[PDB]
Amino acid sequence: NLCPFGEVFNATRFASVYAWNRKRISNCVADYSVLYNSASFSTFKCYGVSPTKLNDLCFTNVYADSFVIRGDEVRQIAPGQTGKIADYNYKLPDDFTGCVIAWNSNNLDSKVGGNYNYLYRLFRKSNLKPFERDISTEIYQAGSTPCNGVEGFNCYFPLQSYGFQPTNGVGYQPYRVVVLSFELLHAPATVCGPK
Amino acid sequence: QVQLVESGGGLMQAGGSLRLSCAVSGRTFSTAAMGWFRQAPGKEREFVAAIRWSGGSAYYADSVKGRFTISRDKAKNTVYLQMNSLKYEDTAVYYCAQTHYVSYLLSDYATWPYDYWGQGTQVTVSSK
Ligand SMILES: *[C@@H]1O[C@H](CO)[C@@H](O)[C@H](O)[C@H]1NC(C)=O
Repeated sequence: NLCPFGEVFNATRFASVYAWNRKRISNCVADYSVLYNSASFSTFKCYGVSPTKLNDLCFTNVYADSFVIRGDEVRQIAPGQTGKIADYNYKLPDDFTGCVIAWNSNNLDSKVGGNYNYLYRLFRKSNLKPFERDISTEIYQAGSTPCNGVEGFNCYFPLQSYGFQPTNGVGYQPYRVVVLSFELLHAPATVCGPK
Repeated sequence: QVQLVESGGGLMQAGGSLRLSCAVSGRTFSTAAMGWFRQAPGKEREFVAAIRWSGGSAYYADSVKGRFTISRDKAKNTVYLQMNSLKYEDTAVYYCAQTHYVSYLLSDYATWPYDYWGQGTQVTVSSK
């Protein structure tokens, strides 16, 4: 009854950040030590919780949000951040309690000639609310005239490919991100630490 | 990878209309845009029209704007080039191309080097 963290962290395919993936964890023992003892991660930040105290806590659900962004944007996956990722793609609440985990995925997500399969939302009329997920492809009005769903001058498609090439500087290299959220509702607490 | 197979070419009299097809198979979920290009004997390959897979907005070269129409059937993974008001200057081999590259800017699909290419279909426009 081990929690299937392997399915999240070792997934072959990861989501585009605009269309970020959420995995619900339930009905399992969570060995958090496999994550925090690991040398596979370069970012491992926990807000208002320490992965060492999770080992003797029980939750109703744990959520693992995952996507790819470029290296320079990993700082945006934090409470109170602004920028295209925090504003238009994936937003943490100001009072976030959870962990942000990232690692360089240049060996998997970059290719000679460029991998263009990972997308982000470049334009939006307003900022996302925390944990909001926008997969809409409405033509974005950038000018003073309405688009009526037709692309043209000042009337843009809202998504854009990242360009990951293995020779990119680390700031433009792909990073895989996992965000862990811990939930305790009015239900039996089915996700427990080994104690 | 995707495979592009074009059909519908042939001989037509000037003033007529013909529809070319390009069927896409393989990794069809990756499709961002489709483009049509043409190459006349002794001339360089020329962009004709592009269509974004999501939403269906179209971009045309000046030489076909108002005459040709590009459309796509997502369910059938097929793009169409409706060639109306055919002229002698339209005689060429027509090639369809696919890319998974998403640009915010539709006009970039006129100059983007695409990922996969069809085999080409001959269109010949007869006199008068
Ligand atoms: C992912 O697989 C590797 C085996 O190479 C292992 O080190 C790691 O513990 C796995 N991750 C998780 C969270 O199970």
